[PDB]
Amino acid sequence: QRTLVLIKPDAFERSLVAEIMGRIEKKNFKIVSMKFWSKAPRNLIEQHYKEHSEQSYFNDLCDFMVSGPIISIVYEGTDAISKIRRLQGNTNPLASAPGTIRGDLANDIGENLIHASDSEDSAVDEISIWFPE
Amino acid sequence: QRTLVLIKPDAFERSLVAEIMGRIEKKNFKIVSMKFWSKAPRNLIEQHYKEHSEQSYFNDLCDFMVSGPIISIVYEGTDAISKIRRLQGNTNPLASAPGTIRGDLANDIGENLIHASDSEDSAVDEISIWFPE
Amino acid sequence: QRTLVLIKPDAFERSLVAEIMGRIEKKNFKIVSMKFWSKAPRNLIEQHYKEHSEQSYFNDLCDFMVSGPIISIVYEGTDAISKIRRLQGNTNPLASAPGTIRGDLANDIGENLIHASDSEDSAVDEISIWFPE
Amino acid sequence: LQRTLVLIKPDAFERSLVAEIMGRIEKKNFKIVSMKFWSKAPRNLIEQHYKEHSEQSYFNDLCDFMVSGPIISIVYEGTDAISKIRRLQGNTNPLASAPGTIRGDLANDIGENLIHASDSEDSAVDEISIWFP
Amino acid sequence: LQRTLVLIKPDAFERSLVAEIMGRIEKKNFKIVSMKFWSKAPRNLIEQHYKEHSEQSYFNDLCDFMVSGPIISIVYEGTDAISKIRRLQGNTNPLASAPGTIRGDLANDIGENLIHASDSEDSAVDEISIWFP
Amino acid sequence: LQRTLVLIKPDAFERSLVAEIMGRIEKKNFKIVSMKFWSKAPRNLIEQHYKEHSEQSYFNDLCDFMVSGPIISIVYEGTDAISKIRRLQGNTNPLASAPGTIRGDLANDIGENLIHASDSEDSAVDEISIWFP
Ligand SMILES: Nc1ccn([C@@H]2O[C@H](COP(=O)(O)OP(=O)(O)O)[C@@H](O)[C@H]2O)c(=O)n1
Ligand SMILES: Nc1ccn([C@@H]2O[C@H](COP(=O)(O)OP(=O)(O)O)[C@@H](O)[C@H]2O)c(=O)n1
Ligand SMILES: Nc1ccn([C@@H]2O[C@H](COP(=O)(O)OP(=O)(O)O)[C@@H](O)[C@H]2O)c(=O)n1
Ligand SMILES: Nc1ccn([C@@H]2O[C@H](COP(=O)(O)OP(=O)(O)O)[C@@H](O)[C@H]2O)c(=O)n1
Ligand SMILES: Nc1ccn([C@@H]2O[C@H](COP(=O)(O)OP(=O)(O)O)[C@@H](O)[C@H]2O)c(=O)n1
Ligand SMILES: Nc1ccn([C@@H]2O[C@H](COP(=O)(O)OP(=O)(O)O)[C@@H](O)[C@H]2O)c(=O)n1
Ligand SMILES: [Mg+2]
Ligand SMILES: [Mg+2]
Ligand SMILES: [Mg+2]
Ligand SMILES: [Mg+2]
Ligand SMILES: [Mg+2]
Ligand SMILES: [Mg+2]
Repeated sequence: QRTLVLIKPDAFERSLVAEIMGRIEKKNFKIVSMKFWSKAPRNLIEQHYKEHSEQSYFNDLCDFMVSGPIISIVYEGTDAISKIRRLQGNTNPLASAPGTIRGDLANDIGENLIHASDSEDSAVDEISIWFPE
Repeated sequence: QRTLVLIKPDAFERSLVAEIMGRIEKKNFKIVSMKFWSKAPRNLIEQHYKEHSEQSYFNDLCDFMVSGPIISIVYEGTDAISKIRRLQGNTNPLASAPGTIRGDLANDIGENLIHASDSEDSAVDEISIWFPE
Repeated sequence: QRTLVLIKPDAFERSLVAEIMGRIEKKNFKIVSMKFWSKAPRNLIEQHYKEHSEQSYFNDLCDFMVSGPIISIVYEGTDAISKIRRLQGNTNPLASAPGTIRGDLANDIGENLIHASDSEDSAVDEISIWFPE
Repeated sequence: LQRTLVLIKPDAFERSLVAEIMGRIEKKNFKIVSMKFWSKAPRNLIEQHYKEHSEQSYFNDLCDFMVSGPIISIVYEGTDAISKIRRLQGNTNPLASAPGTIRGDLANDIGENLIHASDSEDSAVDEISIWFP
Repeated sequence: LQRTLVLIKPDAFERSLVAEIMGRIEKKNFKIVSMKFWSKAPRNLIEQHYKEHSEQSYFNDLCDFMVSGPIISIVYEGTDAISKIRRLQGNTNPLASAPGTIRGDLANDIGENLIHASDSEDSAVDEISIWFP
Repeated sequence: LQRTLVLIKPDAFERSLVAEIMGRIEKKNFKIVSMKFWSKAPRNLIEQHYKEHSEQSYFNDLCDFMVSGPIISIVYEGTDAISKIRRLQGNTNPLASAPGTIRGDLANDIGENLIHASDSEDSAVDEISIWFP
């Protein structure tokens, strides 16, 4: 499987980019594609998060995602989608488990360091958004 | 919220002080106050652990807590009390989860490296004990 | 208690030997005996895994275990058997928890870095296999 | 303020040291301003990158190595980035690279040495225009 | 056996490197004998600390920086603590600090350089009496 | 390609630095070819190991220290293993061992200095035949 991961602007701000990538790297997942964005276009962000367009946090979320750089990465591995989701940790700081990326490093439900596709369907979708080629 | 954390004498003995503080630091909690005690007065210890005065381990616990230095720290952050408790890990070595401080580092129910307040009520209480000002 | 741990050939291949040993070392378990095997004899491997002789993976498993070096280690500590099992993590990569050795480092149900005895009975047994003296 | 061109070499991918190397540069507070992942760099880019070495005995082996796995090309930005990152990198020769340097700690071969860093202002501008034209 | 005075500078807090720096000194087996957290050090303590620099061009900027965030003052104890910790610290100038040193690995500015360490026996005694009178 | 003899000294066990030290050599890509755990090395092996020092003032204290806890004897293999691992090791004198070296980062005593490494081809062959006859 291939999954789409984003390193979010807060990781750059907090100098955690290598930390997060290294956790996935140490689990033996392989980078298939990678793009550095000094600032992602808002439209890309809005597409990526289209399922959230009616949520009260939608605009703050979009602002945050264009507030700094992003790295988009396609990772490949057996069951990569579910596995990276478990490494990522829960969105909520009251739930993300110590040992996960978010459990160890993130303290906010919004600024939470990392995106990972949550299903095969959304992976295909998100990979096409960030890597249309 | 603010929570009271103690680095216990075993952390000093095992050179784990930075390791433990760094875990909390990496989760983005801010130090509000901090005190180094070369040896905490026994009365302080007894006050801190007053709810345990009738337990069979009470005296050994007090002896341990004055057996070496302690750092008392007030940490501040959203939901800091519950969050630091989860990072800390369960008291019992048969239960504390890998990824938590105790799960990774502690092997004894007594010498377990770190105290953290378990509720808002006890936080206020413990902060007043270690930082009466 | 004493438990038998094997560092498997994949750990050597991936340069993870110190990483894994260090996790157990940091939990304060003591090495009682240790043997380095440039290649374990197949018969030893087959004895170690005798309960799996009827599984479809038995032969591939034996081939893997002689494909590179192994370190056998006897660790000692209170409840060392169950504790090291929890640090190890589940066999299945879909289940092993971030924070465990396998959850963090292993991505395959076969090549999973580390063996640890699962009970007192099997510990005694496995210790006698690797350390017959 | 300067920009320098870094390549993460194919041995870094093979040995799972990508984040380790990027992390050392990150902790030194250098900022990524461009980055491209190459599953396999074109021979000609490599030969152009090392055009100074084209008549050297090791040229063909060097170019072969450089196309034997993925690379990442990165432009780093910071005050005196060029000399400072050269210092982090360490000497080409494993007999001379100091512990604490990337190569001193991690590399054990004069050829397979994990990282390229531009060695001057002029070469930085040249290399940057090769990888990011 | 000697005592030396270390300050963790405000940039360390900003960049979440407090435990990282303390940890390097801890792993070298130096013992904390005094420690005080300052949410903001008094200007006058800072000016007294750096009184030697009072006529230097950078004095006002230095003092401003030093009161721009928290600091920790620490007295470390050990055999030849003064010269040894100075060695860990690394050169003031980022063009000269060796990789493997605190500043060589972590600092990228001559001013914002993370840590102060007493540079001699006499200055150690002076500085210790400033921060711990 | 060379082989060198390393001893992990009893202070490494006491301070839980076994994996830390082995890990530095591992990351440098040196391969273990022999390894033996000694819960307590025989006095005579130690005295033979250091026979060059037999008339030195520190000999008895050195031998006493060396039998005061476990040691691991390891034969490492790699290109120029002898000089390269000596470089990792760092100077005997804590006034001289460079940060980034094993001793520079970790050791704070001329006697208790964590690791032995053969210092030449001839001494490597001698020491290897002592520990692995
Ligand atoms: N209550 C919420 C939920 C999500 N969000 C943001 O929206 C993104 C997550 O929506 P999601 O439910 O798909 O969460 P993840 O898959 O990112 O865990 C998060 O990563 C947050 O940045 C938020 O700011 N507040
Ligand atoms: N069975 C027990 C329970 C607690 N204790 C000690 O008493 C303190 C804990 O009591 P507690 O139930 O408040 O535990 P924590 O909040 O520290 O996890 C522990 O940190 C131990 O040092 C003990 O020695 N034996
Ligand atoms: N479905 C399976 C189950 C086990 N195995 C192998 O057989 C060994 C495990 O059998 P086990 O159930 O005793 O697992 P652990 O105790 O090693 O977790 C594993 O470590 C794998 O190397 C496998 O290759 N495929
Ligand atoms: N004697 C040599 C010199 C360089 N080389 C290789 O080709 C590159 C030589 O470039 P260089 O001399 O500019 O060394 P660096 O600047 O990469 O340290 C090195 O990175 C090695 O990969 C080699 O294989 N043998
Ligand atoms: N040229 C300089 C020299 C020092 N400084 C600052 O003021 C302090 C100078 O003290 P120093 O020369 O005793 O340097 P260290 O002993 O801190 O390495 C440094 O830590 C810098 O923060 C500066 O900003 N510019
Ligand atoms: N002045 C000295 C020199 C060495 N020694 C000890 O004995 C060994 C001396 O051997 P050496 O001079 O060959 O030093 P290394 O090669 O171990 O760095 C050291 O590892 C110290 O443990 C000492 O205690 N005092
Ligand atoms: Mg989602
Ligand atoms: Mg409690
Ligand atoms: Mg089993
Ligand atoms: Mg060059
Ligand atoms: Mg100074
Ligand atoms: Mg010697």
